[PDB]
Amino acid sequence: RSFQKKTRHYFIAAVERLWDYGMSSSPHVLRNRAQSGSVPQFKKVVFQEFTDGSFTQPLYRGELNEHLGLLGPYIRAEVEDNIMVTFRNQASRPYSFYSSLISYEEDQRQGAEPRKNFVKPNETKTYFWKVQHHMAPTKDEFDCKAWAYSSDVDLEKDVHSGLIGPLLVCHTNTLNPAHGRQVTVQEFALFFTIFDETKSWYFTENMERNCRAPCNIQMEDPTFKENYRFHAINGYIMDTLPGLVMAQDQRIRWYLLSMGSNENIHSIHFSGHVFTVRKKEEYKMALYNLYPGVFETVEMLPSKAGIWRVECLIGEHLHAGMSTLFLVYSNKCQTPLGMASGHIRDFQITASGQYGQWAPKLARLHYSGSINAWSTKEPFSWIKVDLLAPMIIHGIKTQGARQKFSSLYISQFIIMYSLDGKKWQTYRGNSTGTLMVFFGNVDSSGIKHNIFNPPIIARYIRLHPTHYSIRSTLRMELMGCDLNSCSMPLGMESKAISDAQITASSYFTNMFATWSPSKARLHLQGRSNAWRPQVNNPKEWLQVDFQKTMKVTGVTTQGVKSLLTSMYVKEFLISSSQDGHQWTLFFQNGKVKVFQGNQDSFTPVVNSLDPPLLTRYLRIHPQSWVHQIALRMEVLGCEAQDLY
Amino acid sequence: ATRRYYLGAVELSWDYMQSDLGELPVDARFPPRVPKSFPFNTSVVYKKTLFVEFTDHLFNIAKPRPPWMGLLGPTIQAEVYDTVVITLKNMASHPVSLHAVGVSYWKASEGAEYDDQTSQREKEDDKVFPGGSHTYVWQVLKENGPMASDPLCLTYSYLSHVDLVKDLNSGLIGALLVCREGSLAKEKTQTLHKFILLFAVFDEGKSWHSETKNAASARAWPKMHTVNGYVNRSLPGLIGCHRKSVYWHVIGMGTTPEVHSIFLEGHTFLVRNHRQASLEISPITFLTAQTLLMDLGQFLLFCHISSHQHDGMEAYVKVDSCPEEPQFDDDNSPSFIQIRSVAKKHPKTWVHYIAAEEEDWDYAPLVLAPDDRSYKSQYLNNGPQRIGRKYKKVRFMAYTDETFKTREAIQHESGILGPLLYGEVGDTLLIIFKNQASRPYNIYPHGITDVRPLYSRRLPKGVKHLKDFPILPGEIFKYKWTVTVEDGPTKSDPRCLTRYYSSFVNMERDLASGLIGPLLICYKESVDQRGNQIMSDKRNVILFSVFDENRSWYLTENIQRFLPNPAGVQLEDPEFQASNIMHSINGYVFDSLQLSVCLHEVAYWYILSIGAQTDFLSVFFSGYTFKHKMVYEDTLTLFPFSGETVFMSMENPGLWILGCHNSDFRNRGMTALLKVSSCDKNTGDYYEDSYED
Ligand SMILES: *[C@@H]1O[C@H](CO)[C@@H](O[C@@H]2O[C@H](CO)[C@@H](O[C@@H]3O[C@H](CO[C@H]4O[C@H](CO[C@H]5O[C@H](CO)[C@@H](O)[C@H](O)[C@@H]5O)[C@@H](O)[C@H](O)[C@@H]4O)[C@@H](O)[C@H](O[C@@H]4O[C@H](CO)[C@@H](O)[C@H](O)[C@@H]4O[C@H]4O[C@H](CO)[C@@H](O)[C@H](O)[C@@H]4O)[C@@H]3O)[C@H](O)[C@H]2NC(C)=O)[C@H](O)[C@H]1NC(C)=O
Ligand SMILES: *[C@@H]1O[C@H](CO)[C@@H](O[C@@H]2O[C@H](CO)[C@@H](O[C@@H]3O[C@H](CO[C@H]4O[C@H](CO)[C@@H](O)[C@H](O)[C@@H]4O)[C@@H](O)[C@H](O)[C@@H]3O)[C@H](O)[C@H]2NC(C)=O)[C@H](O)[C@H]1NC(C)=O
Ligand SMILES: *[C@@H]1O[C@H](CO)[C@@H](O[C@@H]2O[C@H](CO)[C@@H](O)[C@H](O)[C@H]2NC(C)=O)[C@H](O)[C@H]1NC(C)=O
Ligand SMILES: [Ca+2]
Ligand SMILES: [Ca+2]
Ligand SMILES: [Ca+2]
Ligand SMILES: [Cu+2]
Ligand SMILES: [Cu+2]
Repeated sequence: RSFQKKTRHYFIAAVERLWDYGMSSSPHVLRNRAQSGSVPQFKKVVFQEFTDGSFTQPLYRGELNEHLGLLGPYIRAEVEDNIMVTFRNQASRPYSFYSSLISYEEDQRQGAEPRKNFVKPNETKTYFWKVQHHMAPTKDEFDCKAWAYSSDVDLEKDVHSGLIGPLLVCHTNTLNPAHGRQVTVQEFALFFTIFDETKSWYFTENMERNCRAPCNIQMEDPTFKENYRFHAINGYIMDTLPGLVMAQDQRIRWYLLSMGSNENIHSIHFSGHVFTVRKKEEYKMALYNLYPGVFETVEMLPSKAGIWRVECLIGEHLHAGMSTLFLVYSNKCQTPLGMASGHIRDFQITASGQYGQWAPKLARLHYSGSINAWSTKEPFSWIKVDLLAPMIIHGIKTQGARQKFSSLYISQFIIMYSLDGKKWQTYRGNSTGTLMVFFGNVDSSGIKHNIFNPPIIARYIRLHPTHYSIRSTLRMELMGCDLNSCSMPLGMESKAISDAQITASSYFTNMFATWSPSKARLHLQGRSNAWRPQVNNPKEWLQVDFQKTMKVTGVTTQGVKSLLTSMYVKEFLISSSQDGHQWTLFFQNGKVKVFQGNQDSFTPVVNSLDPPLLTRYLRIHPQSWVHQIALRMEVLGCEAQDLY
Repeated sequence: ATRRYYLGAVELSWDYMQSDLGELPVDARFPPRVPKSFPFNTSVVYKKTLFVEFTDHLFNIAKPRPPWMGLLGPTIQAEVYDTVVITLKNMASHPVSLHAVGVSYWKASEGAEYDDQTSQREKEDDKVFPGGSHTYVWQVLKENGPMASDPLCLTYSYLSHVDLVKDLNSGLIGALLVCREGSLAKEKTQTLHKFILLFAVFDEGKSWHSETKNAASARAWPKMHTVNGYVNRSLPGLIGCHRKSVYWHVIGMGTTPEVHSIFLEGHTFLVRNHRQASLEISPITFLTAQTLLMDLGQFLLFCHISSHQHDGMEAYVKVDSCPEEPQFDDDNSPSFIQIRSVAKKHPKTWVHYIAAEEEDWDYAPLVLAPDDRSYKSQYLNNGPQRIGRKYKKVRFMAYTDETFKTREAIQHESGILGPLLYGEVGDTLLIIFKNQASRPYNIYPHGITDVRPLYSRRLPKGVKHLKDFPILPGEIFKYKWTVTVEDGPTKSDPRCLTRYYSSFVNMERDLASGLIGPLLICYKESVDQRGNQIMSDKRNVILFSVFDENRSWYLTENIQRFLPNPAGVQLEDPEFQASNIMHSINGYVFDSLQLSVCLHEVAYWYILSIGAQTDFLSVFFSGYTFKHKMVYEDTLTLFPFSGETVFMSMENPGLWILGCHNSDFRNRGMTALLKVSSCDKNTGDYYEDSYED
């Protein structure tokens, strides 16, 4: 006796918490007199989920639910089956769970509403209905509905101090059978509104931090009126909203269940982005005036990346918060951060122990007898990295090294990240668990190419060996693609750029030798592979009839190493033009910027570009050669408007 | 091509000017009057700055472009694909930008200044400055087109996003449209009916300089309410044809929750594919629509609400002869021989020996509670300067014995409302109506169009439209309500749009007192139903309302009775005022009705609201809470724009005790709530056909 025919249970409760925002404050007494300092905190209450052991274990979540705002948990559920919502109190005022679909409630001289009203705190209770169709998605798509839940004790008083739930549904064969819900596309719920407080929790809440600020008339009316008014989606006044990891070119669906008082009719906008909707057809829009209590879901799509926003175009409630940026990426790049190639300098790193010269300054193929990697010991080790800034990470790679006979690797690690060390996230991911347990290798040269996606962001990435072979240790070159989805190869190496587009000055040709620019690309090899001018002057130049304009995030350089006398290029300059007649040197912090690069030839090196140049034509001139003036190379950029 | 526009921002001053009329077109004009300079009894003016025209650079400065506009920033129509280009020259003091809202960008367009990792020359045109003229760019995307289900042209606009607030209010916006491929094809040769309304709330008293301490500059004080930028009936342009229709392009705007509704003293509007006539419009929306324009003359397109009228928003729209280019009781029910099923099509006219008399009404009979209960008691229980509970008002009755018939009697399961009245399309109504009250009142239907007192299309000697006048002193008048299709349901709408009627002795006031009723409208011809004797079928009606007795012609006749002291009572203060403002919700307050809905009782609720203004949330919360279908099925929801309406299918498979959602601040525990039942047993029908009657 063991099969299955549809049903879903969800563990959830209503706890209280602390609420604020901000990310820019003032020092102990950086102004000995008096200025800022404070931090408006609040005692609201939302919905949490787990298993049964109340607190300790395992009231927990996080990850793709970052954006969850105060909001309870995404209580999904296909159709026809049954919603099992077990609920436990966890605070003052006996609140109560509820949704318009608490339907199919027995009846028999009782009261399915005059009785199930409120539940005294401490005490717990469950609700459990059937997924009738007279409440769900229709033949006219938009695969999942958008219902809603919140307490029906006072009806509002509740609602204000947080405590709000987005119950959606979908239809039959639609949601990742077992462990998961949908994914065919991505789902996000943004609850717009206007929090007023006072008309909310009560006592202590409205009593945290007291006195009277600059230019006051009275209290309980002319006091800090619109101050206690939070204008935000999921409660993130000002562009504070978290979890919006997009996905350029992946159909998306938003659930915008608004609600509030009678002013909350926020006409939402999606910073440069249209979309569709249904109500018996493909009616399309670019705005939506969620009426307090509405719900409607919508289906859009990001054609391009970068960071954008969303906000109640109602000048006021906007110019007062309510607005957020949704960082979208270009799954098409996942370029290596360069932990093998120089770039990432030994500088950036750290762990907790060198455990024998084996250390952070070593990682990924670096070969040298037996001092070619990092290593550790028994302790609950850990290694961290600092990209020098924040970036997106499509994933990492991993290896090992053998010491004499016996070999060393790792078998399972957990990843932690953040953007200042101060904060720290124990990365979950798709698969269940209070954390994402990954998988190592099992020998030197493993290469367990894992892959966050849910892609991650931060500046700092840590790795914590949970299991290993005799001795923890590793190498790596984790890769990402960065903030505004850029930094990826452009022709040159991929040979995706006609060697007729690369013109240039001196092009010494010979009876064997033939260094025509046509052969001047990174890693490239072959006969007379690289570029060499007629004769090595301190000026010269190489051209790239880019054709279509472009946004350049930087350039990589090299140098061949021919017949017992290799040669690179140390110093140099770069131009820029809008055709082969006008040029604009790249000055920096002041006059020209002497670009420093190459200390050898058996490797490539790259220059940043604080202020990204962007032209349909690029020239380059070297300065401090070596033996001669050879050069092989490629650039770095990401498409952008043209024919203008 | 892929057409390129050149926009400016010339800081000019606004008129809101008078005259209106016409102007005499093609070869020899003369805009009206020209009486010289001195005080033209003055016309206040403010100074703003709005996007503009220009073919390259030029100087210019003055009045409006194409009469019906001027203000409204330059309209930008476009096909799909063929990309558009701009180039704004900030010939103004405001640094303002230009947005887009509804298309492709590149960061080279979303005029903003927020944390968007990108740096200058990405945030360059994302915010210009004085004298500086910067160029703009964006494309028309396939992902941006219509929906083969959407009209051919989407109402969209733009503006300078550098802080909406202290911007918009000066004139930062224009019209933006996108439509199905090769479209410069038929617009460039036929439809001179490319008109675009622009309902706006210019708060010109927020955008230019400050002071406040009650002689060269320019500003005065506060609020506005306009359209395309005009007011008090003014605003030139706006002219449609006869047999042909028109297409409306609207654009909300007010930089604040301040809403604004709007009918057409002359029509019904077409959005989606639903008759709605009201343009339920929000603080910033892009609603398109149209109008099969029968009739002729001029109609007061205007904002219908509260204090938005004298403040403007009203604007005339004319029509004209267009050219033509062709190539204890109960026991009765008879019976004889059944003719199987019996067809017999076409319409028939309804009869209604109905009238309107006086009577005192009360919103009881429920629990009491003095002193303490300072809420659920300031009303139902009277005091030294309170009367509540019962007031003397006047409704509509079907009357059972006047000199001209009857056919009535009624349950309380439908309050003060007026005896409902179906209306099949084509069908016609005969409402033999007669006063029987003190002050003469009237009765007109708000949803129909052909309302001429049968026998003759004339009018009480001197007069214009029965509404505004034809009061009846205790007289008796015969009415005829004929029903075209224009007056009723499309396809996309569930057949049976709710509606209503009432007096127009003035155009509103009487009402409050008590005169009101529903008036459905529907259509079909497949297989109907009915009943017999005192048994109906479509009695599912509900309507919430704000009845301010403080305005009913019977405040004195009411008071001098129910009030202790004669008339010693106070004049009028927030005190008792609000203590004499009971809230109907079908005229009953807090609790009553509880209705008779059964189990699986497939329901069909016809609902609406009246009284005072303010959108409204409203729902069912019972032994199922309940959902319904306004096309799609919907949650704790129902947002009717007051003095407006929509019905709703409510298949009832729920239960009992239905908190009937008013879901709105004070309104909730002030009075509304209500409940619903959950019966069982009693039913009949017949196997395969019709028979029970
Ligand atoms: C972590 O979580 C994330 C999400 O939370 C999970 O990642 C997601 O995984 C699913 C796979 O289960 C991915 O969905 C895939 O979608 C592609 C669509 O590719 C086409 O279209 C792309 C744009 O979408 C449009 O076009 C679609 C047309 O197919 C249309 O439906 C849609 O509405 C859009 O309009 C475009 O970028 C592509 O270039 C391409 O044109 C689909 O192909 C995937 O697989 C299908 O599978 C069936 C059956 O196997 C095949 O018959 C189809 O042809 C598809 O191809 C696949 O199968 C063939 C063999 O059958 C195989 O050879 C081929 O390689 C394909 O695998 C799939 O449905 C979704 O995109 C991911 N989300 C992300 C991040 O993008 C992770 O699973 C989870 N785990 C991890 C890794 O952490
Ligand atoms: C559009 O039409 C509106 C229709 O009313 C115009 O309103 C008129 O506005 C003018 C000034 O703009 C008012 O003129 C003043 O009227 C008062 C009389 O009423 C006032 O005083 C009483 C005294 O108790 C007070 O209770 C009222 O609230 C008023 O404040 C005179 O005493 C003044 O001398 C002055 O003439 C008109 O009264 C007002 N009409 C009304 C409503 O009676 C509006 O100005 C027009 N604007 C546009 C768009 O052109
Ligand atoms: C009854 O309710 C009380 C609170 O009203 C609960 O008390 C909490 O108990 C948990 C452990 O079960 C503690 O972690 C909290 O600190 C307690 N809250 C406080 C300070 O009151 C109690 O658990 C409930 N059950 C009973 C009867 O013990
Ligand atoms: Ca720009
Ligand atoms: Ca910007
Ligand atoms: Ca009236
Ligand atoms: Cu707002
Ligand atoms: Cu209005």
